[PDB]
Amino acid sequence: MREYKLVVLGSGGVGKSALTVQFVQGIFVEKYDPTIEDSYRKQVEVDAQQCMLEILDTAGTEQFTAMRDLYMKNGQGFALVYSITAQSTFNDLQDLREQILRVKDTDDVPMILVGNKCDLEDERVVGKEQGQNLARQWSNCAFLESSAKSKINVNEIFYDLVRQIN
Ligand SMILES: Nc1nc2c(ncn2[C@@H]2O[C@H](COP(=O)(O)OP(=O)(O)NP(=O)(O)O)[C@@H](O)[C@H]2O)c(=O)[nH]1
Ligand SMILES: [Mg+2]
Repeated sequence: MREYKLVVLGSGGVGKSALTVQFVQGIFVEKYDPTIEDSYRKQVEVDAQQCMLEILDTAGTEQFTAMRDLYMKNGQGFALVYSITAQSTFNDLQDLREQILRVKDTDDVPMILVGNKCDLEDERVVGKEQGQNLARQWSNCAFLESSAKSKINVNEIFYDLVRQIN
């Protein structure tokens, strides 16, 4: 079966681990905080094609490890995650995407922009239009708002990322 090596990146606390675990294992981590940059496997079918996904849950950017450039070079597709409740985490993604393109030495890189914590509408600071505008600036329309807690668009992040790799 075709295998897809995916990498989840973003600033600290945005829900990288929560999204990965919700997708792969169907459970919400609550306050449990993985401290390993681990990989998580799940088989799916996207557009009538079977896919084995292996998803790497990276450390928050503030706390990035010596392995990060390896991940950026070798990953086949990237989910760049922010929280809709923290503008800093959103703006941080511009530099982060630039780093990936620098490492890859091309702009042709499968990527999805993910505004997580969409269940926290009362605490929103990043507008949905802001996310759409960033995706447009990147010339890549793949953009979702998600909630690892409520299971909104969680599977779709990974399906849509697969669609770009295909
Ligand atoms: N309300 C809400 N909370 C969330 C969501 N995702 C994660 N969280 C919460 O935000 C906190 C951090 O989540 P976590 O998945 O560990 O984030 P992370 O990006 O992996 N952090 P780190 O960069 O340190 O590894 C946790 O308290 C978690 O329960 C979400 O979609 N909605
Ligand atoms: Mg984490």
